[PDB]
Amino acid sequence: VKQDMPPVGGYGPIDYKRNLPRRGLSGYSMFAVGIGALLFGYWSMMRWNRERRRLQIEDFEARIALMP
Amino acid sequence: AMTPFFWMFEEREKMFEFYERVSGARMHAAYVRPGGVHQDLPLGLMDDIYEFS
Repeated sequence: VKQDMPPVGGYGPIDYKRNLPRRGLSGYSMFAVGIGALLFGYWSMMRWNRERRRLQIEDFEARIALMP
Repeated sequence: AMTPFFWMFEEREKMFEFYERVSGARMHAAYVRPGGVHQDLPLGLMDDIYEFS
């Protein structure tokens, strides 16, 4: 009897293909996402700055009335 | 490029384990006499090479 090492009935395949998914996101849509978040930040910052301008006007009234 | 060095050297550590199981030496296995290969592989190596592949 002989006890070498052949492949047992043959061997299965091994792929050799370059797996790169090119994901992606359709980058014009990523520009849309970035400009949307940018404009969201601008609108919220705009509202908060103008209300802090209101309260700073109240501080101006404080220094005006308190002075004499 | 620090890390892929170590990834592929872990794979090479498997390959030095294969050289060890073939002959015994880590790196400088002589093992190839003029007149063909000497002292052939132990039973249970080709399936390990299949797994590594």
